[PDB]
Amino acid sequence: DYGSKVSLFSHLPQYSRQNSLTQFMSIPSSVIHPAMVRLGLQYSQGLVSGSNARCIALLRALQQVIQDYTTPPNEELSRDLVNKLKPYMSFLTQCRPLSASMHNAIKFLNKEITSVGSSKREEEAKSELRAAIDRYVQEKIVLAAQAISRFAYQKISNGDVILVYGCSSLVSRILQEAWTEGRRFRVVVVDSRPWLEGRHTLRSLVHAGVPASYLLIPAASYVLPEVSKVLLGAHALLANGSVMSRVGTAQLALVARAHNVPVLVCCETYKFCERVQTDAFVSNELDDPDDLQCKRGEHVALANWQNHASLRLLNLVYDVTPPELVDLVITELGMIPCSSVPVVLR
Amino acid sequence: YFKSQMKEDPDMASAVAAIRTLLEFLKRQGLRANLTSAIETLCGVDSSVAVSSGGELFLRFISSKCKKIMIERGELFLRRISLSRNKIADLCHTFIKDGATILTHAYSRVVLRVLEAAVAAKKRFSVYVTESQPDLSGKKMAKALCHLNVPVTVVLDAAVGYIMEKADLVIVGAEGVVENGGIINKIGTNQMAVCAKAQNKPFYVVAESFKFVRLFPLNQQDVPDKFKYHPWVDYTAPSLITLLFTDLGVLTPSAVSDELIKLYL
Repeated sequence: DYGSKVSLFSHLPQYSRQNSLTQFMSIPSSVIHPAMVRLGLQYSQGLVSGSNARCIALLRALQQVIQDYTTPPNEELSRDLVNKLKPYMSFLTQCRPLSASMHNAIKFLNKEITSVGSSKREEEAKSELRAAIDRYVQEKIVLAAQAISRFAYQKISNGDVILVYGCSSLVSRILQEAWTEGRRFRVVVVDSRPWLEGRHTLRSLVHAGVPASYLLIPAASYVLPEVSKVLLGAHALLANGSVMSRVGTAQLALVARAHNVPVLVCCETYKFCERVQTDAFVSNELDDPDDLQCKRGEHVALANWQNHASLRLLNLVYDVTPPELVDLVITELGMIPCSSVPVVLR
Repeated sequence: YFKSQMKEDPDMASAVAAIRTLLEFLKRQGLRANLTSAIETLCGVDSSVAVSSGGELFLRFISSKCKKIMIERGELFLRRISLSRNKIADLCHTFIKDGATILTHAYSRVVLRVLEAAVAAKKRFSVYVTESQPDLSGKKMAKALCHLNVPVTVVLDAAVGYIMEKADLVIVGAEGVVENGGIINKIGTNQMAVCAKAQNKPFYVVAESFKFVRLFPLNQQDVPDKFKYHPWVDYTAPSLITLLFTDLGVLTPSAVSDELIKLYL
């Protein structure tokens, strides 16, 4: 842990970016696989921060690890591999908390490994595991976005003013595919500090030819009156109908409801978790607190904030939105309500 | 008294006609009894809250060898009531936007004057009017508004919730303003105010000062039965009203009670 945490957020880990976990490790990593080591280093340094990008990188690293995995004698691999992959996941979590996508993916991989019988050969098992990972990715990530792109194309109209927030690999694709089909609309990109990841969507839209706008989230109440729809992306859909997404989503949906604007949500079926949550206090993630430091004017005001023992710096990442503010959810199965997540989980 | 023709010229409201009749009959203490006699007689013809409000206001104003002061005060009050509408319109026409959509329920001279004063300022807007099923006054309002070069549209009384999302603001006239701040208007006003409140749509009301009635209805049944008579009037709570545009200025629903208390009616 680094720095002093908040009283209400003292049950969560607060790591740092400068403090690397590879200091107390061998350059040729013995206990940990080099692939997983570099993956955790990238996660800690922020090289891979996308919800789906993180899962894809994790699965590719796991494929690489399996490619060079030798089953010892005196034991089967169907269990040795599961027992060996656990410390890797623990190290990855120590580097950066895992996401719901990564959790579901490792669960599916463990289930598939357990489904392998000792009756089969090692090479056949490894090849089947690799092919299974490949086709699972292609289905739940690649093919799971083409159906959502043609389902949301119906709800997009000419002259619409769609409002997006943050960065999402699915929202940008939906908009870029709807623009090329014949729709002529304009997008409003909302961003928040300190990540400022909305600029990614802004650039991806400008390069596509869609008229786009950019403004910070505090001014969301000023532009919403002219907004017709609010298309948002999330990281996970809880079993209680709620939605887990970036911290600046719940208040955005609240202001949209206050302005009488229909809110939408687009998520893949593989992000349908089984747990539940009521607020952003029981399970969240506190990133490095020094990200709030900003060069405003002539000097920084939080340059030595740790000298003040009473001052705390909260850097929440995720948040939980109630089902009372979500109208429609878009998936590969079709348009379903916000209170139908358990039905899809069935 | 004489027949209902002091309203031979249509423009003029019923309350102003009743006030003129009362003032002229005053030129014919013990006045009180005679006047109460008169207000009551007057009310048989018109079951309306504005007439009773004006009568009560005149009775309070009366509060008898010194009749010069009373006649002068009545003349000045009548002139002020006549100038009421121009002030109301000039003060309310600023809350309308270019290209905005307006929603009205029934026919009213005050809202019509407001709309004409707004369109006289080089403003363009669309207005939706409810047909007013009880008596087809919404069609009359739309006909009188189509002449002013305004794209008016008539909608059914049951379709007030279907076109609520398209409307940007709601403006209607009130026959009587209750003490708490509510209004007594056509039967199809409470449902419209409720539908507008559920969508954060502003709900403005325009009314004169001679319509401040000293009542306090708790529900749709506490209102006097003589004013309702298929009822012809309903009550709307002040929590559903945004502002009130009266000859005294732009006030909140919680300001009419202050005026009635200062008046000691």
